[PDB]
Amino acid sequence: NQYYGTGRRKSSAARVFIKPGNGKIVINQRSLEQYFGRETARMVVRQPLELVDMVEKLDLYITVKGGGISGQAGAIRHGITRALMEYDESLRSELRKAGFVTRDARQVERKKVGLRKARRRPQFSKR
Amino acid sequence: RIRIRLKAFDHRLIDQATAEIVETAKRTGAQVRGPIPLPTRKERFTVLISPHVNKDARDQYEIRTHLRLVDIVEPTEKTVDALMRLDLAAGVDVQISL
Amino acid sequence: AKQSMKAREVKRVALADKYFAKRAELKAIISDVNARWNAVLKLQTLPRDSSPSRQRNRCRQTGRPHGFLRKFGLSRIKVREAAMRGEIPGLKKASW
Amino acid sequence: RSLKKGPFIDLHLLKKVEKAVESGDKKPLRTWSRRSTIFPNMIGLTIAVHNGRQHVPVFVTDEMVGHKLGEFAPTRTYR
Amino acid sequence: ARIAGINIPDHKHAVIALTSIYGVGKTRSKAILAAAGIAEDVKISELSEGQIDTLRDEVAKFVVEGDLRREISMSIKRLMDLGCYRGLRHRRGLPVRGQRTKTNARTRKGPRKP
Amino acid sequence: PRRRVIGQRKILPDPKFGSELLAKFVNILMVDGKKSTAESIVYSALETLAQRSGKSELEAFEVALENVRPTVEVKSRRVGGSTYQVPVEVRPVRRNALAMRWIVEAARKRGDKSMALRLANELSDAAENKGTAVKKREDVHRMAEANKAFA
Amino acid sequence: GQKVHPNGIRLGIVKPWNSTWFANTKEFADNLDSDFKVRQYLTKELAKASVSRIVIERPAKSIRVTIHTARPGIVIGKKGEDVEKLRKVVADIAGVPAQINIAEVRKPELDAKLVADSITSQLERRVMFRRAMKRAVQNAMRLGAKGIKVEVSGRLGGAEIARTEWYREGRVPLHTLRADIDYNTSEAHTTYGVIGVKVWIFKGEI
RNA sequence: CGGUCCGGCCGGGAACUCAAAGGAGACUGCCAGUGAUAAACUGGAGGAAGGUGGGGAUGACGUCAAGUCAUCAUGGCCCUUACGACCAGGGCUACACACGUGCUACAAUGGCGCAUACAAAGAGAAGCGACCUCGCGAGAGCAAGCGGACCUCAUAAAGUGCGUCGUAGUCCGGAUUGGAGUCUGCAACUCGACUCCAUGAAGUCGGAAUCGCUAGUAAUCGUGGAUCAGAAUGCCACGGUG
Ligand SMILES: [Mg+2]
Ligand SMILES: [Mg+2]
Ligand SMILES: [Mg+2]
Ligand SMILES: [Mg+2]
Ligand SMILES: [Mg+2]
Ligand SMILES: [Mg+2]
Repeated sequence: NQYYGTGRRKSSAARVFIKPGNGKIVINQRSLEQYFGRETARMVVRQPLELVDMVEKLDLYITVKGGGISGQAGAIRHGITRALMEYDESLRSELRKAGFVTRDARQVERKKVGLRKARRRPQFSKR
Repeated sequence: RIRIRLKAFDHRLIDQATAEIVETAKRTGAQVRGPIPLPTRKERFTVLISPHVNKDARDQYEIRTHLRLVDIVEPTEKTVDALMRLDLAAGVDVQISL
Repeated sequence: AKQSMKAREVKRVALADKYFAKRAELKAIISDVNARWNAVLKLQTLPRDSSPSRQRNRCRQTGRPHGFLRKFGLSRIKVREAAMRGEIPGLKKASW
Repeated sequence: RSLKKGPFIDLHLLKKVEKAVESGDKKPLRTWSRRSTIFPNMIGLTIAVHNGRQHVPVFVTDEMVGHKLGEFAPTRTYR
Repeated sequence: ARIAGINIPDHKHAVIALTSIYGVGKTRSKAILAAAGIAEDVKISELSEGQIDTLRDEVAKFVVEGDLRREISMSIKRLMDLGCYRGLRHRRGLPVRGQRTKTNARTRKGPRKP
Repeated sequence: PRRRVIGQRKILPDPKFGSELLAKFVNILMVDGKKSTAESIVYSALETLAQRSGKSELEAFEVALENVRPTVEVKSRRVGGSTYQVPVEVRPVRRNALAMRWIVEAARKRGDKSMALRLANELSDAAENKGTAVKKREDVHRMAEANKAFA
Repeated sequence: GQKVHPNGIRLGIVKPWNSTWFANTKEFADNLDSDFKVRQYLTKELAKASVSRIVIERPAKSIRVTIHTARPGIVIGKKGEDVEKLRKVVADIAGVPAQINIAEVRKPELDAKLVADSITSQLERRVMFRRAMKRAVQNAMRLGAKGIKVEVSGRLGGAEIARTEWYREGRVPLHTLRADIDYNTSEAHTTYGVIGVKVWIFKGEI
């Protein structure tokens, strides 16, 4: 069968599929390198496979929409680590100390009437 | 085959006068592809709250417009004759055609 | 907002349709690539107030021509003054 | 610089510009038609353009053609 | 390396050197070098004279340098001579094209003192 | 800071090294929220430096950074109609951060070409302590040890 | 001024909507004028009819309008007449056909609008404002009313300086969303000014 | 999974993303420490979320005879063949200046050229307007779909890859002016916005003084909307990187 695990981060939604095969990655029907596996998050995608050996052990096919570079990136990171419950909840405990388990609840702060943007306050006159 | 888009400003009223229809289908007729939600259109308006000056003022309003889909598959003279005249619940736009 | 200046807009809104959209239609095809007989952009000497771009848009209830809104046909004041009393269906103070 | 497909002038003024040919010129013509593009058929006239308070006399010249009458009728009395 | 106008420019890419002319912006300067079999960025360090005069004549077509400045100052003077509004503006050292004068008219007005 | 004391958030390590310090550095240099380019500028300078010293890579930074590193600074007091500006002992955590900021901010004021070149040339300049940055040391150490009577 | 409208704030919950139909951008406005035009004619014809609150829904190319009055008999009239005459006009105003109900007002001293309007007819009638507020509040807590406050202001009794004089009694938490709060306004056109009346009535919990 | 014109496109599938209704969940509750054995605070565990989790809405009695008779309403006062009313043209866009708020820059953390990867939120029938065609261009001709998770407004820009420039008043910067055009509008002189060609100020980091922001913020990059025939560097809103 398959081992699913959604996972998301800031407007981004990334679904991960885990099957035991090889250290290749099928993100949006293209290579890890064919997307952003070298940019401002070269390997935040590989991370979930740090203390949980890989190299060529298990293979994974991933889709993702919304957000931008590092957002989709982190999203996937999370989704992987969640689909990675497959082996057991025995590893999803030191994966915690890695922080990969936590949904980064940080969102774009809204703009607010009276301000130039979110927090930024229209400079006011001397006195 | 028979598709009805529902809309109104009260959610816990639209899905109610919707379940009226779904049940009134899977009682008489049959099939029906459930109550599909769809996306809500929220048109917001923001206006100044002071009659003179003060722009930091302002009040922010919105009008949420919720939808439902319906979609009944077996047009049975009995169910198609059930929808009609047993419609009620005003303040709900219903559309059957295209 | 000053009766007179109000009736003016009614006369304008009337003219807008007595003539324009009607006999004014003859300028769309009349005065564009259909080639010239000049009496074309000439007959454009009708009332004056006879034109949509000459209407203003006034708070349907007061007349205040500022702070207006297309959805409701009113200006921010009376719009809120009504919104806070039901009056405007579906409309309530939002947040997010 | 604007009009594209056909220059513009007011009718009343145009009439004042034709009538003032086969009946010879005369004193200043008075229009408020600061909106009109000058025609060659105006040259050697005396058309007086309203500028807010009054109508200034303007002598249609060899090549004041593609311009408007309002151009020669300053309105703000600066200084 | 004067060419068409007495200006003697070089030591950079051709497309860019050509811009010294008082009458060629990127566009003209494109239609120029691209109308000779010359390249975008070939310096003058390789461009033999006989490869330069095929240019000199390509630029001989459109008014530039002296003749241009003349033409323009002329048009302006024409404005003034009429007595319109753009004219009264050129003559009155103020912004022609409508810009506010209540403030910020410094380019057409000159640094302030009073 | 008036009531609710804290600590300080911490950051992922250097994506291309694994160090906290360096990442801190890139942030220090980053701007307009440009990480992609910032790090590209940092590594290139640490690279040209790297070879130009031959002296390893990791500690090419460490050494030159050990020169800017301060020991004492000054906190203004303004007590009674007088500024009475007292010297204080800088903590071993800020120290490094300041040195980093004087380096970055120094190369920033250099008249070279690439910010990478400017950087490297400041870095190596400090390796032989004679830069702007090191002078900032030979400045804050001047200010204290003078007001040092305010211990 | 720093108070949020106690009615409009509750709308989402615990409070209805005196206009409850649905329309699209296209004629939402043309409908709004109609709406706040028939209340215009209606609160004029039935002012002595102790009208508390008119309501409107537009059931598909048609309009309903339920009039909440405290003296329904007088609005209904002899065998339907008083509502009959209304049918017509209202229908020739909205542009469509029009039913028209008449919800009774169970105990009117609990209706903010009718309390206020009373306190107004009083001032116009030339009674001591203090007395009016007092009575209102009293014989309002008389029959339930977890809380209440009336506040009438401006040229009270007829001074050159303007006052506000309020009178709270019982419990009134404007800050609680889930609380039932009826609030209203009524202008008094006094023979020398215009005194503003506002009233809050607190009816309870969830 | 099955058909394949590599398109979720045809069955179909109802898992998943998502959509929107109803729910659960976090409470100092537990472990420990400090603390008067209390309140709390600190740290830890689990946990998507720890100590109001993030952001909103919500603004007490009152203060300044603060602001609004021009939104509306209204006591009083005043003109009423005029302070009312219709029309045309102009002015609200003036310019020796001074102040506030902002936009755009002085540049290689970039300018330019080509290729190219990832959003969010919204608007739309007197409307949004594909495609194709014509123009270097703004646009124009002909014309489908869509009253809208279907169609269109849109083709994100920072970014990333290569090539160029090598610190120059420059290949930055774009003011100002000349010439010629487009569109909306009865009409663009006063006074529209945009495009094509040329034109290239001041500016190389800003005295005294002074403002904003404590986390997905500041900084920075683009997107949409309201008013609107047609004038956004403003306003309201949206997400990128951080
Ligand atoms: Mg009036
Ligand atoms: Mg208009
Ligand atoms: Mg509260
Ligand atoms: Mg006051
Ligand atoms: Mg440039
Ligand atoms: Mg704070």
